[PDB]
Amino acid sequence: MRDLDREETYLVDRTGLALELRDLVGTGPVPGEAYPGPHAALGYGEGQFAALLSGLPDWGEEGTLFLLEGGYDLGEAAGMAAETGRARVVRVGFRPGVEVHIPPSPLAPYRYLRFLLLATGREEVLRSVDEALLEERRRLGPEVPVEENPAKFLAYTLLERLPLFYSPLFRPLEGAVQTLFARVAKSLSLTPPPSALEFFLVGLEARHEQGDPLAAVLLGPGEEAALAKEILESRVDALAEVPATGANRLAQVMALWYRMAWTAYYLALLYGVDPGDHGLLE
Amino acid sequence: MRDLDREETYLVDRTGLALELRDLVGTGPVPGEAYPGPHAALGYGEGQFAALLSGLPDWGEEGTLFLLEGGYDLGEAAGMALLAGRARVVRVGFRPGVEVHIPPSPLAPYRYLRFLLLATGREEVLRSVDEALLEERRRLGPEVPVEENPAKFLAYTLLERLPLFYSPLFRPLEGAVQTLFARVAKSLSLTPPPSALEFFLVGLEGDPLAAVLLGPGEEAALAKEILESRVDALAEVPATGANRLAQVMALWYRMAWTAYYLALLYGVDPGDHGLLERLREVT
Repeated sequence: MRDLDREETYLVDRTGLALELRDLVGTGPVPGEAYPGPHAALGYGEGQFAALLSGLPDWGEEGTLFLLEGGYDLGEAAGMAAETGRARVVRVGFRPGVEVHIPPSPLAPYRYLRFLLLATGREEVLRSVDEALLEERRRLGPEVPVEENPAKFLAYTLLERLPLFYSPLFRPLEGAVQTLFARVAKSLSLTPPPSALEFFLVGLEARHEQGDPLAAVLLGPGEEAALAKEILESRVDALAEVPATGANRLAQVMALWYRMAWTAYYLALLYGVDPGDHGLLE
Repeated sequence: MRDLDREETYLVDRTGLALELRDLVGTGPVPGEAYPGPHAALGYGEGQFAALLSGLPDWGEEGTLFLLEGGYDLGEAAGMALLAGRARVVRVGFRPGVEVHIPPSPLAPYRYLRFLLLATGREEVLRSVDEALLEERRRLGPEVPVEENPAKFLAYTLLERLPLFYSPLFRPLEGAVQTLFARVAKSLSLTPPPSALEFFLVGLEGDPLAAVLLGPGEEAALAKEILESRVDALAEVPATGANRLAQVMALWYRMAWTAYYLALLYGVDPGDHGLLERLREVT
């Protein structure tokens, strides 16, 4: 078993993802003008989660339509995105043809959301998000020992286990985290279907042993999180309750996301694999 | 290993889900009036998948708003009703206070959808769905041997494996099928995230995985090339039907049957038999 408190363990991080994670807040493009409303947003790859979290309509025939064509969108036909009426189309993505450029990164979702909140007059919400992530990073860096580092601690829980992520406060966070663990930790993880509690209650009855390798990760607060624990504690090998820091829903979602990003990073180190992306052309 | 072609293997099906699966087409409430348009639908639990399949908007200021209260909404349903403007609210679900009743059932999604199509003037679309399911049904019944029954055959492939469902033609289908396998087969399965293909490439290297590609599409073919070398077993499920909506429901129906047979292979009752009663009460 690798030791997250020993320098040697970090040599596999050849692209310095640890640094990017630390400096994430305040990075990414900023709106250089006031886009005409109404505002709409449709995202692909690294821009989908942000588009959803924003709560904006996914289309429009007037005002501004932000097409977040993000990286890691293999086969999602983002370029296919055709009737837009008199709406101004603003392309934000990694491709050379975009109007606002954002290079591909597992952390890009933060940047897309940041750009979007700023373009829709939600700088205040953005402040609470940045505030929440900054308070989180205090305990997440590699210089913070396992006992005081929740991401390192959680990584040891997920080591050699099958993570099951559930985030009642906002279901799509589940997919975003599953994506983080695949892309960064290069590991398999699961998310429940829309009828999650139902899934937890009867999905492990055929073979109770299916729960032996499971690590249920309950992300955030809510009655459903409580009911989920009541159902899963006695049906799975391990269960973690992750607090959602932040003064509001979006801040809480992003704080959970950011902590899981740090967790995926440490899990990659525990498996001794590079947390970074593969070169796609070499 | 239990044999799906031996009669005693079905004794555990106490509530007779095989019969319900067989008679599904044509069951469920029928609208008794011409609901004034425009139409909108918001679904929960057993009604969510159907709401999404209909393609109807999730909210309306005028006309009729169909609230598909299929469970687990923890009071939200009532809230939206309150929030609902000049739109007429029509509650469809299992609680005694609803306007249109649809009792709990793993197969209720079909019944909710049927109601919505009939309520929004889409009788012909419904006919294509029913036609597809009736065609599917011909080779899925218990009397159809394994060598000729796709659901029985697939069940054996999923036995003691962790199925991974991917449905490019309509991503929400994966979640609905994952639900069928938990409620009917009482078994665990998973779905890929929004960026599915990227996931297959880096995240796949518990029981061995069984990739189940649901339906046609270019992304399905790409998915196959990627998963082929990365998973223990891979199945391509063809979708019966003359249009996308019919194909989705046909896939869903064949998976319900598959989940049914998988439960029998594990020797557990595929029916609900009171396991969800308590849960519905506290949610």
